[PDB]
Amino acid sequence: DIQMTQTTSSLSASLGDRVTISCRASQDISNYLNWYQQKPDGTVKLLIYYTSRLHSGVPSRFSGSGSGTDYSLTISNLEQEDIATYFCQQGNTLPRTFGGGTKLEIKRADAAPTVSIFPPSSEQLTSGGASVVCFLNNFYPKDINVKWKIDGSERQNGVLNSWTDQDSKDSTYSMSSTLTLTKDEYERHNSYTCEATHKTSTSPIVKSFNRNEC
Amino acid sequence: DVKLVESGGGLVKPGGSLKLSCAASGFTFSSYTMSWVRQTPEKRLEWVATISSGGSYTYYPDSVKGRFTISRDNAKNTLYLQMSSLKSEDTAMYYCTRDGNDYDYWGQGTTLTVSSAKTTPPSVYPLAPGSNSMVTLGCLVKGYFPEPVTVTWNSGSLSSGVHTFPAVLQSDLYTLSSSVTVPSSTWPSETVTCNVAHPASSTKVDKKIVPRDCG
Amino acid sequence: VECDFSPLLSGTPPQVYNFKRLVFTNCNYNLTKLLSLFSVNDFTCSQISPAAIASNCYSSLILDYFSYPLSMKSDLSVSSAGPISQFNYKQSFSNPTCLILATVPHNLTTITKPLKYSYINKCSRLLSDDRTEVPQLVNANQYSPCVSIVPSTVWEDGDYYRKQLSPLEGGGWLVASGSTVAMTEQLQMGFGITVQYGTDTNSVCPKL
Ligand SMILES: *[C@@H]1O[C@H](CO)[C@@H](O)[C@H](O)[C@H]1NC(C)=O
Repeated sequence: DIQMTQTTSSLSASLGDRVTISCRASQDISNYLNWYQQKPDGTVKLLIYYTSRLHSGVPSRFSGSGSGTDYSLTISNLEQEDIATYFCQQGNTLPRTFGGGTKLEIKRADAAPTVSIFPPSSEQLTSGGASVVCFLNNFYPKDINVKWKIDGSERQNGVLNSWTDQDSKDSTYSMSSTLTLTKDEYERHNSYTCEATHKTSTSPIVKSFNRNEC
Repeated sequence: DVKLVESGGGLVKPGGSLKLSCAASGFTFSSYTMSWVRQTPEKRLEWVATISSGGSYTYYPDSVKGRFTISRDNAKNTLYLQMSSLKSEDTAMYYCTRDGNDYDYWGQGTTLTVSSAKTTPPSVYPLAPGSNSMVTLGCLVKGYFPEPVTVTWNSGSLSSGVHTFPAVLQSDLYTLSSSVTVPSSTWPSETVTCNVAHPASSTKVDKKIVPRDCG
Repeated sequence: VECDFSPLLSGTPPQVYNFKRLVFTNCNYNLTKLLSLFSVNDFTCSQISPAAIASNCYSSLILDYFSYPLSMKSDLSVSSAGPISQFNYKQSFSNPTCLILATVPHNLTTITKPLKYSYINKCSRLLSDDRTEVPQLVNANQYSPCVSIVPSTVWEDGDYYRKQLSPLEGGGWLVASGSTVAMTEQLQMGFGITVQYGTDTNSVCPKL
């Protein structure tokens, strides 16, 4: 089998930048190399076929290059919609094989997270479950830290987090943080605090609520 | 325009079988060689099978051969992928692709989960803010299986300030939340509702976001 | 098998802005073998240790090498503004990386020396309205866009190089200035290592 290696798994650049993605093959595939774009919604489309030829419908800013075992994809004049993951693929010998992929992050201005906190709904409490949810929405860069506090003390266990892919439109990232405990234990406390630590500020964004004060 | 539509994906027990279908339009189907490419949950793309235009034969990687059967009905413009002796290393999004010297057109894909775990309906809990020109609501879709679910707001109408968080899998059950931000003016002035569809359990529940009746 | 480092040993090494990149998968390596052929002056890593990077398994290993005077050791830190980190060379800040400053000894004879040391002191885009100069900071694991207009070796310190860009690229100019440092008695080099972890493989491992 021919192995397909992409030098990097991730890359980031500014709008208008010229971006290059590199691809190495384990043996001579005679320019039989294709490039694919997968957007955040999961849709895949062909960009370049046979090293350098532009697929119908793909704008001129995309281009390809290379020979032998070393090949490249280039995006000049970076545009918002170019947020996607890019794959190479060799067509010399069976089995057809893909590179592991390169994700393209498009830089933007620093942005502080929007922080929302939600109490358990009445529906969930009825069935004995107690999930406390905190949203950290639309911030940049993607790195962020969440800390939970229950009546003043830090809770690490029982937390489930979830991150969005880079937003195709505003180029931001968002995060969800849920602390699940039992109904019996949730009722044994009053204040639940959600702290978001982001490089945009030295002080964490704090959002809390009271169970009885409702 | 060339169009590829996959169907037939689902939750399957290990060792079991499942036939996928792909409806092709916008080109002479009998003229092109067709292939299946799957994307694992690890986002790894793997060639699965290809079949000739005719197709006087078919080609598989060893990792799938003897169990998978790619086939073609040129009269009815469909491609098939008969799977058998299914493994957990078969669970992936499966894409119908048009082929030749490259996969120049891709379908949206259909998902396959190969698990011994049981189908479970989702519980949908409203996330209204406790008691700004924008306001953020949410829904908590707890304890469903398998993937995927669909979440929309006001039947698609609200799409601007929407992002649905990826599901988190824990103890054979998925949980995700969706966040929607609407101006403070239409809430609660105008009805905002989350729509959760779960085709695997044929469960679809609507949850109106009602302000926290906090007395 | 056997991660080949031979391309490093022969010929004249490039300058910092057009660093040579070797990429290794599916092979066995010996880091301590290569570095012994050199006179190592500095060996600093981030998110990993010098002892570990010589003895771990990876899915991929990236080895960059170039000519670089030991005197500008300071300008390899991401800590500094520096023309080098800003316009010439910036490693991945997410994966483990090492930075090695060595001198080729008298007994390493198969490497040739460049006439001098060259680096980019300035890379910018002069916009359509010929007012706004926009500096072009090099992205991680990327070459500067000015590699296309700066010669493999800078002709003379303080040289400006310009090329007009197309409307597709957004018009205007690509503008770069180059700096030279006098060649030293023995060639002073720099090595950038980057390692990656992935699904598979057990591809890059030290040979035994
Ligand atoms: C090269 O010289 C260094 C020190 O100058 C010495 O440690 C090494 O053994 C020598 N190797 C060869 C092959 O001459």
